[PDB]
Amino acid sequence: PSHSGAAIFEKVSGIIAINEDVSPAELTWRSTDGDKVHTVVLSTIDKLQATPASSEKMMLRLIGKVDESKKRKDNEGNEVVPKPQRHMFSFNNRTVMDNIKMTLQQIISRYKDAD
Amino acid sequence: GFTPHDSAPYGALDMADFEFEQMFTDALGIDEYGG
Repeated sequence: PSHSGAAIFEKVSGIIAINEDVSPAELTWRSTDGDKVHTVVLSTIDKLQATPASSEKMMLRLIGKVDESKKRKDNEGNEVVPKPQRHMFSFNNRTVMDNIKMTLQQIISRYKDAD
Repeated sequence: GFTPHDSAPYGALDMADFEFEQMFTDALGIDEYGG
């Protein structure tokens, strides 16, 4: 389960599944059994934030990448990017966080290295 | 065919993300030293 684990999303007990096999490499999460779903792709998120090891909260949030230096123009010339959109969810296992964190760390690093 | 009938992204307001984002701001000291 290096790319799979159980984490609470949107404050609703559920499970996560990483799709590192796919080119775009994304993380898909669904409720424990609430016919719910939540999927995020690095293409929109280029950063992940997790808690420290000494901590016991086991949780990480992913950023929806910003164009601080990639913003687009419109007409005013200021050329700015809309307000970024990030997501945050909590874990419920020691390996679940590290297994995926170690996964996202690579993918993020991949999409972070390209830019 | 499938059009959104109900959707209010700005309907679930919560100040938890603020205090939660604080504990969620750079919580890793494995930076520097290479890339």
